[PDB]
Amino acid sequence: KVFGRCELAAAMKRHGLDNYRGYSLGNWVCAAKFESNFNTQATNRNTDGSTDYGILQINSRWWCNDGRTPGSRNLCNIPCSALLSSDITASVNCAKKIVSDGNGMNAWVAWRNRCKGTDVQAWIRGCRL
Ligand SMILES: [Cl-]
Ligand SMILES: [Cl-]
Repeated sequence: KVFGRCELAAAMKRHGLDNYRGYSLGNWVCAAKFESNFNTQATNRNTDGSTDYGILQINSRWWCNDGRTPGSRNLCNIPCSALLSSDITASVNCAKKIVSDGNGMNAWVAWRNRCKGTDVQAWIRGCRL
């Protein structure tokens, strides 16, 4: 599923991400834009052999199981395929664990490089929330 911008903001808010660990909703929408262009089926292979999955491009090195990432962990206790669903619940629940791991949203390199220090509120401007 490819979400619309306000549609995803509303879904993220419904699942408790607005101001989760202090990160306003626009931070999460911005991150999803640049990680996946709002596409739940996005996948991308990393040079270390791990793969990133879903609207927030969650990595199999640490967070999900895909059966082909040697030596990895599955700390969200989910198959990576669950992160590709049109229902964002699994992605949101795993994102809450990631953002609580110590480094906040800097866990997403694209958030640090393209959202951090910008007007992230623009990503929810105009949306009915
Ligand atoms: Cl915001
Ligand atoms: Cl980047």
